[PDB]
Amino acid sequence: NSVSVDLPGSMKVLVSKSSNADGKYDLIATVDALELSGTSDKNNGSGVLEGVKADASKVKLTISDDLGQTTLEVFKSDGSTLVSKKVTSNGSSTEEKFNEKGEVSEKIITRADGTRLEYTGIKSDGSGKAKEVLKGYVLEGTLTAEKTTLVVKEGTVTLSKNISKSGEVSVELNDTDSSAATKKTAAWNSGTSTLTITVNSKKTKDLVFTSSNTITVQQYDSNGTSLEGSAVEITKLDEIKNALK
Repeated sequence: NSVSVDLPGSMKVLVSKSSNADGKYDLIATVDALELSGTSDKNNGSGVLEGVKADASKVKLTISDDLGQTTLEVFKSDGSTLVSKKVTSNGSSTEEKFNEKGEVSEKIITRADGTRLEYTGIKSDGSGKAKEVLKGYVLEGTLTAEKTTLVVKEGTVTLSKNISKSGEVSVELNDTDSSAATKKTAAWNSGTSTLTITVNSKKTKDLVFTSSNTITVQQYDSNGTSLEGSAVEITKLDEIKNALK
């Protein structure tokens, strides 16, 4: 006898239609094969639900007061050793795995558009390996405490896409080419999230890193001043490499 409330993270809670003698609301949810249950001071679906798997593993679902965030935790049978945690809100999900001593070892962030950041072998200094999964291609790189750095190399050029803890993007380019005729340099404009590449004192192309997690490339005219045509949305890693030739 309930009202169903849809929740972040592809879950559903049933909140009792009315409250008990203590004024509390019963909550029921199903996750995988498990019915979780709980009680709440609120009537909207928020609160905490708990369940025990057939093997005695402990699961807890916490729904924020405004329904904007859910946290799904899987524990061992003691209910204290965390195995997995999945937090979903504002259109993204973060799924973590934890080591036997309690610390995050793996993290997957799925953005509202389905692109992902996959972090593997996270260490105590906050370092690890990083992958950005975009529409059509994947960027590989490293994680540190300060940033995620995705790297594409072509010839003597290294392009580095840096993502802050907040998710702020900046991009840099370095070329080890000693020839001034051919060495690439680049300037970053954070206003438009645009890296402008220059060769031999003329601009050659703009690489835009969109708030929509895509990359576009636009060429300059021979004059090195006017952009010509229109920006091309990259759909394969080979196109990024081409932009760095």
